[PDB]
Amino acid sequence: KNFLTADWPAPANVKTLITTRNGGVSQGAYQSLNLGTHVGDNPEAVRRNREIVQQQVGLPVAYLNQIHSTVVVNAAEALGGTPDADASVDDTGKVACAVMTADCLPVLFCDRAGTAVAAAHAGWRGLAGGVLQNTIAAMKVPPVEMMAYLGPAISADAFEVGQDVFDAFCTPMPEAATAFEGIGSGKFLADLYALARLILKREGVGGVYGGTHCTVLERDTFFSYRRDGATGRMASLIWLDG
Repeated sequence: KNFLTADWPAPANVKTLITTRNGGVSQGAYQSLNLGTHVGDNPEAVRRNREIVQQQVGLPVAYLNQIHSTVVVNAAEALGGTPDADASVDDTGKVACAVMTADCLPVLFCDRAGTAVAAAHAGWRGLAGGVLQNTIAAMKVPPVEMMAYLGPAISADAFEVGQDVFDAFCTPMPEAATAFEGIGSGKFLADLYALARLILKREGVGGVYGGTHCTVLERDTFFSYRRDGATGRMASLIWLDG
């Protein structure tokens, strides 16, 4: 199957779709299911790939013009004009929340009772900036009743960063140092999953799931900027169906 779903104890009316690079019509560096319109792919091809995804979802998808911000919008309001935002929330079941990535961390949210969902784009900038905290707040449900899913991202082994990224997290949040491993010359291996778990736990989120893939290592499944540069974007979607 070209489509995956989140492995978490989410209620039956909370649906997810974790797309892979397969099942689309794009070619070359964008091979196949590229959902991003900002990466240099053929516009018509991207439109077709998004159609393929919509067919799977059965609802309009709130694609955002992601700018690595910490801005959260209501997915239901993001359809009549692409907003500059990096996360969306919904409690209507009339639209699917979605974030596009190719290494950056996608985080999906829902509550145990299935009354609200959300998707957040957590690159290192948005993650260190508080995009997850803002998303949690926008959902208006008790954090303890929330569960988060860590989608496919670049793993620690492949995510090498500098002191600036390190400080962005560890200066204001010292415990975050546990998610960085020094490899010499002022370079570190950053663990986005671990950083997200720390942030989510500190915020009060009841449970965190996922975080088992590496977009760089799994080349036959995911797009990766670190691995290929100009390439496609897969997406992590979530919606209420019930």
